[PDB]
Amino acid sequence: ANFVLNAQARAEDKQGKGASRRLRRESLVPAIIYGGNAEPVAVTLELRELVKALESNVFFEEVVEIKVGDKVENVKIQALQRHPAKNTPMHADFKRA
Amino acid sequence: MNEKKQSRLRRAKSTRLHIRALGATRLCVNRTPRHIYAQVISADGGKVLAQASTLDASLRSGTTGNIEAATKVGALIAERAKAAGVTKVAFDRSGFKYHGRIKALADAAREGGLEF
Amino acid sequence: LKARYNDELKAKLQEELSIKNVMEIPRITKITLNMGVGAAATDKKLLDGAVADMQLIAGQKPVVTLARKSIAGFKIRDGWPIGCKVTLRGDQMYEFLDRLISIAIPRIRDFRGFSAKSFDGRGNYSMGLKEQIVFPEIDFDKIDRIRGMDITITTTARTDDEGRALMRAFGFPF
Amino acid sequence: STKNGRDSNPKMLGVKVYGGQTVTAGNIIVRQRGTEFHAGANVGMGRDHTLFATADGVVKFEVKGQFGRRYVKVET
Amino acid sequence: MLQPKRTKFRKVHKGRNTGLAHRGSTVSFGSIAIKATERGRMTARQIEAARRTISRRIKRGGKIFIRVFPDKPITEKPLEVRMGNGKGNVEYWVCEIKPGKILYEIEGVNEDLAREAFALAAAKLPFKTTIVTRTVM
RNA sequence: CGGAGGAGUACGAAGGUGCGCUCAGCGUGGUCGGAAAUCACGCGUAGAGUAUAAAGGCAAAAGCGCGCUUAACUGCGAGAC
RNA sequence: GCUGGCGACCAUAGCAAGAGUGAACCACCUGAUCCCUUCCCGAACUCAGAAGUGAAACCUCUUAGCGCUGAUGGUAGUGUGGGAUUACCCAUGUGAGAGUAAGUCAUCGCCAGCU
Repeated sequence: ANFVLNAQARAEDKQGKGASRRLRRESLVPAIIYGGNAEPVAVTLELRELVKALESNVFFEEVVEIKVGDKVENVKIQALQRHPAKNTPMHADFKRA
Repeated sequence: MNEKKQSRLRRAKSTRLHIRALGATRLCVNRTPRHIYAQVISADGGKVLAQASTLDASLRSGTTGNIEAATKVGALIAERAKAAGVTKVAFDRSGFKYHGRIKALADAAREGGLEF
Repeated sequence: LKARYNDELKAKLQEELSIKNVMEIPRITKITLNMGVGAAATDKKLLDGAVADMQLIAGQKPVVTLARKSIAGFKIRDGWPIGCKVTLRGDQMYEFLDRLISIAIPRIRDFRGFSAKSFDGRGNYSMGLKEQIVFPEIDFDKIDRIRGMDITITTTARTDDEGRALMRAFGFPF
Repeated sequence: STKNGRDSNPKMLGVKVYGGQTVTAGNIIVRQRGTEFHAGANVGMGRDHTLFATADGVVKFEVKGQFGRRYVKVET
Repeated sequence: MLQPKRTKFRKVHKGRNTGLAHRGSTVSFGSIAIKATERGRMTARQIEAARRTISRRIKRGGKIFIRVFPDKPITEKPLEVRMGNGKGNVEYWVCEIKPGKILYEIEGVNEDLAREAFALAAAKLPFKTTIVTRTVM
């Protein structure tokens, strides 16, 4: 409840190198949700929201709610990719919990 | 412990691989302190064409573990292989020395009529 | 010995070590006699004398041992003989052991030489002695200089305590 | 002056016939310094580790055995 | 004057410096660090000068970790020699720098003093740099 | 006239064959005898070797022994590089 | 349902640890006459056999402890066309390595012997 991330679905036409670069130029961040008893789900997040969430340490230990459309996934942040030079977040891995 | 059996299999490997490379029907023999066994196996190495051993009823009640038993097993495997239709074979001693009971079995098979 | 161990020592060892199955009982497998007669290059005769001494001490033909790898520090090189050795099993080793225990110990200069320590940690015991005397061999007349010898007893005893128990049962001094 | 400046003539090693091709008995399949490939059914080995066909058929490459060796064979 | 104790070969090819620094771009020893944002070459003299400046500023109150080591030798022709006649003689040693490469980390000092020391060090370097701090991920 | 190394030999066995065998290192004990000789037992291990430079290889070991030997033959040679 | 022999396959299969089996088979085992053997030794190889044992070894079972397998997503690289020159960007096609979730204490064929 403390951390809520608003996301849109990332369809197959929004996957790959070119689509991801277009998204990051549009100031979005691709992310993947995986974990027990279900199939992986690809979503896109807001860079502003992600940076705001990462500024706080309790984000890395609490359970956060990712909402895409009506469905809601309760996940924990699992991995994060950053740009080597600019330190900007580039991709995120979330684990169902 | 286990070194004796591993060494015997290591000695057997070369002859078995050469027989496979030649593609001949194999006459494999096996020896234990109590019994002797012989099989005629196809060139691909998967199907047993014939077999004979002291475990067979005709020989089981005897001494079953000496040269006299080995000669009977050799004659019997020769008869069964001839009945099955095998004429030319390559002998496989399975890492044992070609001597004693193994030699007697081979000689009995040759007398029975397996050409090798 | 031989029959002595076969009839008697097995039972006492079984009771003392408290082992359920009979195959666990310590059994002395072999005895190895070695003279590491180095520097044979300079003379070429002491090795012959050592071979003769081994042949006299043990009722068997000794085998010379060649070096492995060539060492600059000594004068040894890859192929030439630098030692002499014999292995004993069966009746021969039992006879050697009984002769050792019976006569070798009194004929050493200083008693209490052997130690209840000096075990390999796996049930095998090695002892080194000086001189070819204390055996039924020719005396200082008709023999070359005195030479030391290593005797290693390899037994089936799984542990050092079992090896010591078997050794005490056979009656070796310490 | 320099102490370098030497090299040997090329040896033109390599695979001569690839998988799926048809061969005639005697055709060289692989030129190799060592046994990078091993001889399978209907394939012979020369004194310099050359692999050649001993029958007419179709070349096939595979990996087999406990050591993971690379094998080439000719199917008739 | 950092330099390998031994090398398998004396002279190496020029090569091409391309790509980003995916390895060695995270803070792993100290709490604060300086990392390059532009590619280039870093010489042993430059490394030593930056280290001396940082150590003098922080007055040896903490630990400095140097994560760059110059292992690539660079040759030069004697002077007034024509082209050819073999490769030149080894003159100095460099480390290849890609964007994201962390150069120095500092442990056990206040952040303000560390930033002052890093600002002093950056003026000695031939490429642009930035300051980073340890994060969870 | 770029960066690094080797060759202008050796061997009648160091060739053929049948049979047979696994290296190196370390830790324990054991006369001289130790950092390191030889003996005995164990632990993880190809890091050994391959006449010689390097590379590609090497368990049916292509590495290492023993007995007998001369195929280190003669005439060729489908087919390929 | 167990035991032995020969193969397919070559770690999801292996290694390690714990446990279990002697009716048959196997293994250890007894002896060194004759066959045969040790650069010495019946240790190995070989022969003649059944007083013992399932201890060791081999097999079978259990364990994710090492090892091995391993996505999805993203990143690196890259063919073609265009734009720029520290060597990157765009369109299109392709797409690792590492890491993450996760999986694994194999799966089959022929012959013979017991219950």
